[PDB]
Amino acid sequence: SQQVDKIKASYPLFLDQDYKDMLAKKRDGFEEKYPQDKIDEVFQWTTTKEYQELNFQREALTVNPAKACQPLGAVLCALGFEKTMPYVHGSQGCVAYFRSYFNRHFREPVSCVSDSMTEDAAVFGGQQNMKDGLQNCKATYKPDMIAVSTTCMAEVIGDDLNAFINNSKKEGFIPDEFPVPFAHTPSFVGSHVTGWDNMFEGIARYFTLKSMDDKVVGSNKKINIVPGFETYLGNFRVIKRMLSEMGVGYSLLSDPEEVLDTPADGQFRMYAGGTTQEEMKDAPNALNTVLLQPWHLEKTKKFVEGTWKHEVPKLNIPMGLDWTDEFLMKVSEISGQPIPASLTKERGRLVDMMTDSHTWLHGKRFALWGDPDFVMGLVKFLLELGCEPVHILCHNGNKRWKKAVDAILAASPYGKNATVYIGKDLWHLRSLVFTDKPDFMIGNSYGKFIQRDTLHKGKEFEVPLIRIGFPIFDRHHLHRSTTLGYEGAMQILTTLVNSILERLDEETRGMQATDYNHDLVR
Amino acid sequence: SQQVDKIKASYPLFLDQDYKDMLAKKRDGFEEKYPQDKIDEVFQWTTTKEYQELNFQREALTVNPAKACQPLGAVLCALGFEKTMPYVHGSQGCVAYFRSYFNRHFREPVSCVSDSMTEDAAVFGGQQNMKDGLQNCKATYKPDMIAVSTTCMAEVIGDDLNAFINNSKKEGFIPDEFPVPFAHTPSFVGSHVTGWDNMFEGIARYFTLKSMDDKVVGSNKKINIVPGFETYLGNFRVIKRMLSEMGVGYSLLSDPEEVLDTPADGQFRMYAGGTTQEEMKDAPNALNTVLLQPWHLEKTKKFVEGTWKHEVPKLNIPMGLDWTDEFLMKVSEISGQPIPASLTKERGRLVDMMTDSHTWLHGKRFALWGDPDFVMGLVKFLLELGCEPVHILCHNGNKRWKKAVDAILAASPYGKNATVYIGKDLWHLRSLVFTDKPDFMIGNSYGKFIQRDTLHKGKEFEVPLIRIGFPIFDRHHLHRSTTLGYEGAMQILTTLVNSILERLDEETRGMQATDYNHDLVR
Amino acid sequence: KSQPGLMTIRGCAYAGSKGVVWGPIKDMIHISHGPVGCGQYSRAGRRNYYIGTTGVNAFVTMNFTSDFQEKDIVFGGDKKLAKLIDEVETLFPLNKGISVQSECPIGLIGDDIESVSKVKGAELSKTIVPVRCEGFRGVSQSLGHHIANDAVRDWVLGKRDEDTTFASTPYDVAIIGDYNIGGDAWSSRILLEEMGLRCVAQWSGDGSISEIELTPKVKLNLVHCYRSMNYISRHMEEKYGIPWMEYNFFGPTKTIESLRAIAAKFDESIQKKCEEVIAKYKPEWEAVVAKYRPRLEGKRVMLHVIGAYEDLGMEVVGIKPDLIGSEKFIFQKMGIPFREMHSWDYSGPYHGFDGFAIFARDMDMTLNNPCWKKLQAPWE
Amino acid sequence: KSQPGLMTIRGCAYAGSKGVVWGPIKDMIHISHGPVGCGQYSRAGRRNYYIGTTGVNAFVTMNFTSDFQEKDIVFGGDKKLAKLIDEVETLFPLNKGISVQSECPIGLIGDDIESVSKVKGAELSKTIVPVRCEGFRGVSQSLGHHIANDAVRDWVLGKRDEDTTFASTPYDVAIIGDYNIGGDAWSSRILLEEMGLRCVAQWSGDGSISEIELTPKVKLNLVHCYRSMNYISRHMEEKYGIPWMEYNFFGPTKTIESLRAIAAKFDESIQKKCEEVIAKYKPEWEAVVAKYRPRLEGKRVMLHVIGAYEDLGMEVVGEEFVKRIKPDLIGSEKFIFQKMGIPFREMHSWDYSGPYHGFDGFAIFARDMDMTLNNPCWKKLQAPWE
Ligand code: ICS
Ligand code: ICS
Ligand code: CLF
Ligand code: CLF
Ligand SMILES: [Fe+3]
Ligand SMILES: [Fe+3]
Repeated sequence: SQQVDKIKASYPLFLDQDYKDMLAKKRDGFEEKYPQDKIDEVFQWTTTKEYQELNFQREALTVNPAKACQPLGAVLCALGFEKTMPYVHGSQGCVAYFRSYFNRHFREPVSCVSDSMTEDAAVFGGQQNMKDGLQNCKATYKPDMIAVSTTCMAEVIGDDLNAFINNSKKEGFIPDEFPVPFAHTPSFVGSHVTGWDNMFEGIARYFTLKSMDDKVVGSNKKINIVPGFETYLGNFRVIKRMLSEMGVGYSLLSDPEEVLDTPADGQFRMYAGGTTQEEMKDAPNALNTVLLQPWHLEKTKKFVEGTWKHEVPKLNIPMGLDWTDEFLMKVSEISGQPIPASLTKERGRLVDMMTDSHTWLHGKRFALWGDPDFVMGLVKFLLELGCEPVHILCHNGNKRWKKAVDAILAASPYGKNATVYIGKDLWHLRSLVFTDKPDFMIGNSYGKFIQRDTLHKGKEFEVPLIRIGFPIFDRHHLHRSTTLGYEGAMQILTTLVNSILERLDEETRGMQATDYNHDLVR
Repeated sequence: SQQVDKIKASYPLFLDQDYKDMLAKKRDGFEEKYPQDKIDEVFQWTTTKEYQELNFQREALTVNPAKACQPLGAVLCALGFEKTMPYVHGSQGCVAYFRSYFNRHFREPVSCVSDSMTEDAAVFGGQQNMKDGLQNCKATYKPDMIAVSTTCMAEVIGDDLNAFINNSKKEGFIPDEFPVPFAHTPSFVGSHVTGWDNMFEGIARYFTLKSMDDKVVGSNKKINIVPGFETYLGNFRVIKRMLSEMGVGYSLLSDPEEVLDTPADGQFRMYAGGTTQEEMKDAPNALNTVLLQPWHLEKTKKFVEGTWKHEVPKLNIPMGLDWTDEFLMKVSEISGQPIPASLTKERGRLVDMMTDSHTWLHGKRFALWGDPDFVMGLVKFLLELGCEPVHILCHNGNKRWKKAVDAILAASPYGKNATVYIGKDLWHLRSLVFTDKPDFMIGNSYGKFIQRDTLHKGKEFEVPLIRIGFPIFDRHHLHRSTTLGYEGAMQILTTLVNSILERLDEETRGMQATDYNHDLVR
Repeated sequence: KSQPGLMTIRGCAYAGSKGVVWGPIKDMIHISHGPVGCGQYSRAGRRNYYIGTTGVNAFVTMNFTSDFQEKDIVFGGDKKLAKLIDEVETLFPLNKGISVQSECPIGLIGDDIESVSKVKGAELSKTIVPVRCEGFRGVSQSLGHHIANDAVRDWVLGKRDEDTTFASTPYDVAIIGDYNIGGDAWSSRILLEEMGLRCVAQWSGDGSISEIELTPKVKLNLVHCYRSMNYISRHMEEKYGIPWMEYNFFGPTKTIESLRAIAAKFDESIQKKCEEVIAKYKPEWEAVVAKYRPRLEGKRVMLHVIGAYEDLGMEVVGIKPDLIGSEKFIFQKMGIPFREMHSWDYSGPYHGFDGFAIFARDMDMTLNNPCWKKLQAPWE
Repeated sequence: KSQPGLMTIRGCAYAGSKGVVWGPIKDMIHISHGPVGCGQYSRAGRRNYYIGTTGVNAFVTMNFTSDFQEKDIVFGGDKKLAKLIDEVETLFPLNKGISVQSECPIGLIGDDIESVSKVKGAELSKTIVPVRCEGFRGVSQSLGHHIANDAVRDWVLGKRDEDTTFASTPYDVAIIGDYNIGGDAWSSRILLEEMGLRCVAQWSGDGSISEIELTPKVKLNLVHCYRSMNYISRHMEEKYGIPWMEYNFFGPTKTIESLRAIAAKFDESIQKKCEEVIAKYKPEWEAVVAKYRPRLEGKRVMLHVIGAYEDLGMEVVGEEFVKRIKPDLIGSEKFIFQKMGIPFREMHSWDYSGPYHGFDGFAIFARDMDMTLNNPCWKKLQAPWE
């Protein structure tokens, strides 16, 4: 059933007549499938308002969540430090999943170990696991620091990370001076971003809490930048580039951009770049600390304000036009460096692109989802473009964040038909895009299944997905993109307007039917 | 009829039943249209091999050319110099078209003037037009230099540019010292790229020919870069960035990146940036001159080798992996600067992306078109990715260029099924993609019509267009992209692989039909 | 008439003839006779909407050219033109006519396109229209309009003078000089059809050669663009005794006035149907006004065009303009939106009741967009 | 047991049970009982191909979870599980059964999913299968396979023990343990159907609960993955007297040998049809070999799987080991090897392609091997100036 000259993979191989007949025989004979008319009825029902009411009355069932668990964020945070091995105290399956998830998004090796807690540890605890794991990890992978997080098993059993690490040090499993920062990252609290926050706070505390006597605020003439959970390499790069352009001394704490973007030159590099231990130890001497994603860096903020005594500025994520302007102005104020002509020109070029594309962007309706800071930044930028967000979904959002986003929407005439949903999953969003159809979705790869569903209702009901966020599995190298700053705004704007124009081209490609509007010039 | 809450534009307004009935009445009553079966038959015939044979026998008729006329390239070249007003000696219609074409591609204001030669000038020549035009242009727009090209009218009537400009200077219309370089740019010879070459050679000659006595090769420790006709701002930017990163002194010549990318800050800037007159005058003192697009810089190369005595290196366009390597190695050799670690890492990152995406890229069949250097670079990169270019079309190419591309194809196992076409237009290409269907087309916006045609034959016969080249009218801000160097190779690779993946997602989006292959992970 | 060496977007005679008058005729093939530039820059450049199968029975968005080389300039292009016509016949058998639009060199090298057109037309029994539209003629597209109209009159308009087989009705009208920008002519035509009239001919926009040939059989000539088609209208008024009048469908007020004026030239049944159409469309444009006038009332547009603006509460001036209506990128850089009454760049239709909604939405979108309020950096 | 702290890739019992065994079943809803992580990371992560209307009558690529919070950990999740089952019934009425795959906390907080499953199954007349596949159990996915197989045996397999309404034929086989990666099972099934057999049951890949229930009615059990389904296979041999055998459809040689071995378990008609099928496909796989063996002959792969590589003329050779043995394909930590400049592909098309099994899959396998091994990307690791 294959021609050697034109070999077909699963698609469209299984569309061949013999495969079709075989599948029909299987279904009719043994699958006891519901009749196609019944399936059609149920699908149509799932697209209705009544189904939406039933869906939104869910309190125990979650379908297609838009969030992950804390240790994933802890691993991502740990990977941003120099020669640091992420270490998850708990069961091995968790680490396998974390590594696979990050490999699929970044298409890079991702280093993480587990101490393989099994049923033996379920009763006696995981102290022996911690000792052996720390010893083996240090001996094998030679990290400069081991950052310890936890899986849900360790948290439920109640493993005392501090005591276990101290006992490992006391009994000679690891050197006493070897840095082993830790954080409790319970998967049943918050989400992956919470794990990032907890891990970062643990590392900062480890390196700074007991040596605050000799620290003077602003003595190193630098600004600390805490990116938070970030899966776009361009975001790290653009923040560094913008701060270098202004001549502002900075320390990007948890920089994983080098380790997640190693070159292919015939050598495997376990470690690359990252925030050095010296930078963390000297961090309290900075002028101030800026949190790029404040809505999931609350614990970090508490630590930095309470211990380092940094007057952390009240900044939104530097996304879109106004918030990037505010970020640059605040950096200017803190550092005393004027905003250079290059950044002013880049801003003007972003405004130029907005002016060029506003006719296509204006009034477009979007359903979006993702993490709180990312989502609110995207909403703000969409409002700046004259677009109308309708369905704003943040599964791991909270009431305070929702209040903030509602305030943002109320300030704009383009936020009138917008509602914010927290604690809702992608099945809720599927219902929403069926009942109140937007023009497009903005979200991660899981939204593709929603688009598929919408297309099944009809071509006129299809809601195309625009892939911005985490994770993106079905496209290549989008992790290299930027979403922050003027450059990120330009990239997002280009993606949006060209998605609109691409969709219009598809809808107007029909010869002698719709091609009267198949304009060469758009 | 319109509903105020969901106002429909032409599409889909005209799909309403009343409009359909009206159009049907118009067609049936008054248009004397051929029957639909006859139209279908003729279309199907146009999609056949016999039609292709008749199409390729064309000797007098050109349909849908893939090239423009010389003065367009002359204008683009002139726009790359500091405070320079492109001036086309001839009819005003030409300048209107040139400005519109560039406005639509770049979405920016484009400065160009005409001296409005009319029937009187058609009889007596355009000397008075030249005097008045030069005077008015200088008085009104206050340029530092006026670069003069010609429309076909001036070329046919045989206006002597040199004599006319000298008489304008002699008779006091312009100051004697005011720089007025000129070039004859006949629209009936070559193409727009030829116009670029002619204009650049004219400006270089004007600024350097009579002052070669005191010039010493390599006395300024710089390399001249001549980009040629370039419509991607990213290409200028990336060449400058790579040379600066390498610590290589360079002078970009005809740099129009600033003027084509002015910020929107409430003021109109007629001029911005550009190659200064001092840079042009000092160009013979450079170590060497590198031509980025040698296949349309023949006249410039002759002048630079013959007059400046620069040993212009044999470099291909720095596109893809191998040719970027060769370009960087040659620059290193000329300047004595080692290739820095940053460029090596960028190369390794490109190779990493290639390795990550090769499974999707390998064996894909492409029809492509555009300018000679761009096309050969794209072919080389496709061969490096394991893709097979099948239909290589260059309307403004020549036999020598074709020989070069055939040699490149013969060096690669992925060039086995490739044919190079010169002097063929997009109607020829339409026939080719019908008879020997590739997976994708790579070309400018005019290919969208070909895609439309292929879709009319059937969804299985549709050949999607990937918009790389000039001009791009139906998408926004693609002119900001990069095609040169490692950065351009990364951008092109990402575009190609994600186009493939988007198409696959489209063809596997059918619920319970093809969605078995609608994989989350690709 | 135009000062040499000044910037202007003013077009040539070829743009006025090929781009405006001849090019929108869907079932004819238009050859840009000369070098490659003009046809390429003009290809699909104007949004003259049509219905057809492009490349089979319709050819509007295609660029047909002789692609003159140096040998064509030196030795003339008449033999090339004859061979090209043969090739066109072979490869596009469903074309219903050919126009030859002269570019600049055609007028200067002494090519005789008229003789080639006559010979090939007689040989192939096809209408071949030679247009002497060389860009250097005149000062603007206006002479191009005139030349194109003269070509229409001389080669196409009189083709059915001796034919009496067309069944005529007293409500026969032709829409002339509507180029169907974004479907503007269609949005006009439906209203005329709803009024009881029969639009026998509509050109150039979505125009066929048969409709041009049938134009002398109508009772009234409704001219949208008087500047470009007054020549042909006057010719038809003299030769055939067909009255012509201008109609303005820009905004509800102008549309209503024009519909009433047109209906007044027919019997009482047409006037009654006109009143019915106005009544039917009143709530729609009233709703459009109710939605968009509060967003646009008091805004100043600087300058057919005026009607929709006053219908939306806008103020027209001839400044401190919110909008410029009479080169767009210069004003955009200066921070002022630029928009013509026709929706040339990306939108439409704007004419008629259906077009009024689109026009109002576009005005609100452009004038109230936040992009215009972000020109000043907060630190400057 | 894995050495603590050594960066292995082994999964857990939940991955073995939910990801491998239960998850591919299409007409059942599988609840990842516990915190959100496991279901999210495992969602649509395995290419176990199926035919159905996702979200209506099929649920494979969806992630159903109880999304445990702190309150659920402290006070237990049995009430939440019952409410979740009710909500599943309301919103997905065409589901034909529910599995409850326990994550780690379920086994540590003393939740009794068995009681909830029994009560709700009795109430709703639905098969609810409690699987105690908590990730910390055992040392690898293998115990997860065992637990999932035991759940199959205890809750689904015996459902039609007293039922005799299924019309049986002497040529009844069940495809056990084929997860239909890239349609591999389908590529296998078409051959078995062409041989005269009817595949009554095929699970878990493209599997339905009814097919599992019908499995005890077949004459032969053809097991693909022995490791993951040997428990259930031996159970059905012991209880229902159904013989079972392993089949290998990787490459023409293994496919032909397996087809002949399977046909040898039936009468003369099946053997004749087997010969006909082999004869029919011979020119196709011969053409594939003729095209691709010259491009792959002599290439060395490191480490069932062997057959196709040898059919393509490749040699299986099985840190400084890689530099010493100098393999072309690792063929056995994908991105690590890829960074070292060595391709890594398995015998199943896990990532993006396939099928690889059967005659149709052999063509795809050969093309992919040639594509990856001979790609110029592998020859560009060294900068020309380095
Ligand atoms: S023909 Fe004329 S410049 Fe009357 S040359 Fe020009 S499609 Fe203008 S103001 Mo382009 S006299 Fe038409 C015109 Fe008006 S091309 Fe169109 S918009 S109504
Ligand atoms: S079940 Fe097993 S690890 Fe036998 S857990 Fe694993 S789909 Fe592997 S070597 Mo992934 S014992 Fe299957 C397997 Fe083999 S998931 Fe697949 S490829 S044939
Ligand atoms: S005023 Fe008008 S557009 Fe100008 S040439 Fe003359 S008819 Fe044509 Fe043509 S090829 Fe290029 S664009 Fe000219 S220089 Fe000649
Ligand atoms: S070994 Fe396996 S995958 Fe690990 S938890 Fe246990 S069943 Fe599950 Fe789950 S939510 Fe995140 S990923 Fe874990 S820490 Fe818990
Ligand atoms: Fe990678
Ligand atoms: Fe612009």
